[PDB]
Amino acid sequence: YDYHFEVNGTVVRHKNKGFGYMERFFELKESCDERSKLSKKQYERFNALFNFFEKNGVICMAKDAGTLNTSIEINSLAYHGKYDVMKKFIEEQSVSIEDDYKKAFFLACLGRWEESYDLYSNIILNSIDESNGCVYYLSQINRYRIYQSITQAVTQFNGYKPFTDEFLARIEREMTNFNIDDLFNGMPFEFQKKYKILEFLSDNQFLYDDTVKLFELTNKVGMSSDIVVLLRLYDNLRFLYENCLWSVSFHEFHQYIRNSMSLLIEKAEYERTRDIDELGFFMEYYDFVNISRHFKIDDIKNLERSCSIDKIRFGEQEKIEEYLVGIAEEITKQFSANGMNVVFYTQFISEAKAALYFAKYVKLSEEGLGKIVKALLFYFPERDLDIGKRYVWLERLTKCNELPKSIISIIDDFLVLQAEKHIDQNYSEVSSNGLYSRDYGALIKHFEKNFISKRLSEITLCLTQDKQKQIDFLFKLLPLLSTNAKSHLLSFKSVENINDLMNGIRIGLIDEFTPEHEELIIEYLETRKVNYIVYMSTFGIWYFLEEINNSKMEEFIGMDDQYDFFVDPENFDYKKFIPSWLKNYNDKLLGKIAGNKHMKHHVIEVLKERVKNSNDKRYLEILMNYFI
Amino acid sequence: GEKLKEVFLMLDNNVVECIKEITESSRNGKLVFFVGAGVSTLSDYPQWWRLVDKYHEELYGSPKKGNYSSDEYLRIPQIFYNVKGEMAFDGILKDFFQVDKPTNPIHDKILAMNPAHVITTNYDNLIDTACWKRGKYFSVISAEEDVANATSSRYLLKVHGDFRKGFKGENVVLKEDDYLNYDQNYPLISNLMKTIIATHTIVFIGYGLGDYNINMLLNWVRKLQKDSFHKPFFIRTDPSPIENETLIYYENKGLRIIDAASLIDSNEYDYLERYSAVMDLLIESQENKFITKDDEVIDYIYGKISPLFALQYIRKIDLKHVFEYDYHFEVNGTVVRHKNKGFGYMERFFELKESCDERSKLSKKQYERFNALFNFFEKNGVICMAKDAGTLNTSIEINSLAYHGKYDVMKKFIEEQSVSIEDDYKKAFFLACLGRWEESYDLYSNIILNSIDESNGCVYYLSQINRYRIYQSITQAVTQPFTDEFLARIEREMTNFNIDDLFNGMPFEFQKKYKILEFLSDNQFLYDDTVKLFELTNKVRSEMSEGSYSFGMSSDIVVLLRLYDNLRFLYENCLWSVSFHEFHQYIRNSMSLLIEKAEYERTRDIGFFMEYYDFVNISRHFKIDDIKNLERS
Amino acid sequence: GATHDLVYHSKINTFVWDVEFDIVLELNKCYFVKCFNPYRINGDFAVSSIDIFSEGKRLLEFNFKITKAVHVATSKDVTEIVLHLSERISSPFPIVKEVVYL
Repeated sequence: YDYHFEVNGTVVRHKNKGFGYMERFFELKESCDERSKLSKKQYERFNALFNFFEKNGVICMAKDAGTLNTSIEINSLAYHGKYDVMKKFIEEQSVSIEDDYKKAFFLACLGRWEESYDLYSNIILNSIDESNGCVYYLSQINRYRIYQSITQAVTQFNGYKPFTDEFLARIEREMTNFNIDDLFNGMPFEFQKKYKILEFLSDNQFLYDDTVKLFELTNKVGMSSDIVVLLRLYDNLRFLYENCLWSVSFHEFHQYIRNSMSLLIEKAEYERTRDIDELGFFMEYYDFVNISRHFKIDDIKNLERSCSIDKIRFGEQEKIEEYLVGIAEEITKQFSANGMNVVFYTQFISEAKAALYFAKYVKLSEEGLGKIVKALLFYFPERDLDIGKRYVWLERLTKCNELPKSIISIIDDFLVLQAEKHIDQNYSEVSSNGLYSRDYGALIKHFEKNFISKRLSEITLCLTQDKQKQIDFLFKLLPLLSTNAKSHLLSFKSVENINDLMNGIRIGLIDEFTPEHEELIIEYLETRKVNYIVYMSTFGIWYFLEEINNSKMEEFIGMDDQYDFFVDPENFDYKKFIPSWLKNYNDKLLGKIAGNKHMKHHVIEVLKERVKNSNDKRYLEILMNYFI
Repeated sequence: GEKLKEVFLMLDNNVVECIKEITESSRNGKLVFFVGAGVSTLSDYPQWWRLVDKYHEELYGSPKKGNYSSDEYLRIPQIFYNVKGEMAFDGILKDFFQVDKPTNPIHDKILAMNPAHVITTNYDNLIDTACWKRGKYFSVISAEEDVANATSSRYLLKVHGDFRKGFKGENVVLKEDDYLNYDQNYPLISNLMKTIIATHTIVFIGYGLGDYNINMLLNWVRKLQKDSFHKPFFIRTDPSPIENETLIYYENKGLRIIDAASLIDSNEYDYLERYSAVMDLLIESQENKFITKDDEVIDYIYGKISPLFALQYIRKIDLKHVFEYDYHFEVNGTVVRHKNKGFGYMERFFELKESCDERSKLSKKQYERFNALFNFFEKNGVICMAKDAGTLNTSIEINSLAYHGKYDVMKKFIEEQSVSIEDDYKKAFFLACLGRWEESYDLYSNIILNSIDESNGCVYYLSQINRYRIYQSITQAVTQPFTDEFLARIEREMTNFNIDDLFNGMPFEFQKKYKILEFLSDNQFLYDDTVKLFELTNKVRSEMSEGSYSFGMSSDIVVLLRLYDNLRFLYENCLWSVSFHEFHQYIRNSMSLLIEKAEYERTRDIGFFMEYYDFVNISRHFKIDDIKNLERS
Repeated sequence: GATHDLVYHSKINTFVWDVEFDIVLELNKCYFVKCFNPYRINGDFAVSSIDIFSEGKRLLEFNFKITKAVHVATSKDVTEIVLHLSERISSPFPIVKEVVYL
């Protein structure tokens, strides 16, 4: 309870009754002449204390400032991913017990919990005799942390056996009464005052202080509180990762980082959008790593549905590119041959899903997007990310960047690969969205519009009439293949199917109105009249956008009011048009309803009425963007 | 499991009493085990007779004719030490005692009885390294200067020494030679042994009745006075059942024999199951699987809830810490089960609460205790468990005249004469609220001086805490009214206050019964519901961007009822720490995010109905600018 | 009586709630998911795209007169409420079991 130590490296005085000793320290630090007048041993001690306070960033007091810069730098290979360097660093021989300590933490990170437990126990057994019991004490703490980790691994994953039941019974035999609360208060007299500050490491809910500081960033507030909480955040991460603490992975910490950059991004949203009156948070590499690692996929989605992150600028794009190329490369090595360590799998897949979700806003390069898209489509596993959500992620990636030729070639390789997996007539094509491989075709038809498939054309040329699903997969992806191929599978056609090939145009038949089929539409409307006398809006929409040229659909008006609503807009009574009916139209179709004259005059009244009723803002956003 | 249940059904009366006193002394944190060789040799540790063998055949040649008597176990190696030499003696000790034997499983359960100290007569590294593995610290003492470095308050008293400082015969008591003049070489381990023995509950496990250590101790306690010492316990695990006469005799010298051969039916070389028979009979008594009938459940609740008959209102987060990591107590009054290994005692409590007929079949005194526990749990709102619900209603009601303003009634309540020290306590808090800090300080000091003699030290402890709180209040008042006589007097008397060990200086009764009040000696105990507010961040405040009229129960009612739990705690227990900035910070941000989430709830159309208590909270804990900020948000 | 799970997801006017349909459009064990892609490339002109399951895709014709709906993990068929919410909402597919929100 001496000098307050601030979050920028400045020191202010508080409750120090006595000589200003930090003040004489900094004055002796500034001028060299007073620094000279001293004996040898404590000049060396001054060099040591000097190296300490420059290493922790603690600089001269609040009397002199202006050059206050905080370049944060976590120098640890467990923060930057660096997993192949981590394994490489494991296999060498140790020379010290500190090397044993870092190797234990690294090996604990990449899904290997047993050998890190044993190496922890080796540090306990081989440092108890030697002084400075911090490495010892931290080893004990971390050994219990990894014990809780392993028992969490049999708490969840048995709800495959990751560890053998010899080890799982041994540690449960030896660690099942652990009461850490008096561990530090059993340490010697030296380790009860010198390292008395480490007493929160025998607990977990020590996160309370900066958590309440986040509530200042709630409590409804140059230099703001943002830089305070951000630098205290980086103080926390640099503590738990550079001191190699295993308690960084427990849920309270991810809770804290989660909510921390939640409220920082929400406050930058509440900062630049102050422009009622007159008319921030610049991302770096560490913000990208924190967003990818501590958030979840749904939470980044929640940030996108709360704060406009498209405004938020991004810097240091090359190191972020190294993190994404590294993360995709480690996906590639994760599923090249083997190595499916289920522990490391669950962690690394959560990070890789979140990072590839957040990689939309990043200005990637040529070969970077090459390795990322290749590892996303080919090597990236199922049962977490399926083939529809790879259009979510992939189309998310392949929209902000102008698509190079090689990327379309790789997606073509994916389509050929899916055709080669449609050679078995049991291929399910599972999808948790409803999006399928035809959308992959639509992607290539969006960014190239003139793409002729070559090897897929060769597959359709050697296509045999014994594999129906294979043909179907060649038949949904229809506008990609050559003309002789078109002769081949357009021979494989059934034209009497009115409303399969319609019902969802499942093959992409919107390429042509082959005129007997539009006369088929017409005679279908005759059959509607026939089974009247005593889905459908799509027909009407196909009249609305000047696509079918026959007009006698006005004869078939009288069964569906939406049919009248797209065929004869003038004579239809705009007083019983249900509004519902508009939350299910595309932007183009709503744009073309907005492009009329007698339509707009009434739907502004009904839509403004339903907006005016309680709070409907789909109708107000459509009303402010399409209809206005 | 069931076998030991039948063992508990077939115990003698004095045996059951001994299981009670060992168990409650384990619960007090005062239970010192004096263990021996028979515990350590089931880890296959080499006993002393093998060394009398090897030192013997390395002395005389000529292996033993008949058998050794008592003194030869000390005499023959002594011969070796005097004649053959130091290095040969220490070399043979170095050979036989260089073992890396694993631990006996009863070591796990000795260290699972929460011992205060562990006094041993062993020479190994089993109990201590087992204590390093089980995350406790016992002060491993094996020398004179090891006593001076008493690094903790939990002692592992190796009274004979240890081979930590090398395998040297100088370091341990093995020769005769050290049993002769033992009161001249280890005077301080002697004094500490007498100290720990006289001030605890001592349990003898691994010995023979007539072993020389026990003979020395019985000599010393028979030199002591007779009203003063606690009679220790002797757990006898021998192959032979003890006869009655030596039992009665060793009851008269001061020990209490719990036999193990008479409880089970075991073999001759079957030591381990007999040790584990008695030791599991103690552990399962802690874990209360021996609790079967009405008078056994209704007391174990009572023995933890009758302390809290004094306080006005207890939170439902801390009531989890009453029944230590048992049943989760939810914020609506429901109880779900978690980590309770043993009889469902709350379940029998609520079933006895529902039907009157089972409620009838009980003795008088604990039917009255059931009425008391019943009045408690209805007063704190704790109702029947999660099996039956639907009428879950939470009508919050802070019945305090410091919450509703009521200032003229407060002054009126001040000027009457007190009849109790509780009336003194409420008058002190009320008078503290309405700007009168000096007389409330003096009345606090009156409660400290006039309740220290009387039991149930909660009112005392809370008075101390609140006196320091009002001291911080007054020094805040001269930080940012009072005469400089008072302002120098309290600054004279309260300027070294370190509250962190105040509760850990309270008696043994006030260290477990009111152990849940330990956060009141701190301030940043607001952490939990603060992070729960961040659930109301973490985007179940997602519910705007997708239309969702989700009809059910959200996190809003959870955080709101936990908020009202907090306010009802700090105002009905008359705590002065309600006025410090962290609490206004918490209520501030709490209804900030509740109102912001109701804003993020009804505007999902791509709630939060105010009552009186919401109006009072908005007026009191917000500021003017913050209510303006809520209107502009 | 499963109103404690019934939502009214109203960007697309659905009722996301796990039932299991038995339809005649004759089938058994049908459940529905719906999309919300208003930026769908070349995929008709509608945002919502139903993806009817019959333990896998039906490969879809359509009269959808539901015969038997039953709520998962609490039984006693909820068919009257399914007809009532079918009567109120004039849209395709009132009871959808999941929503993607692209």
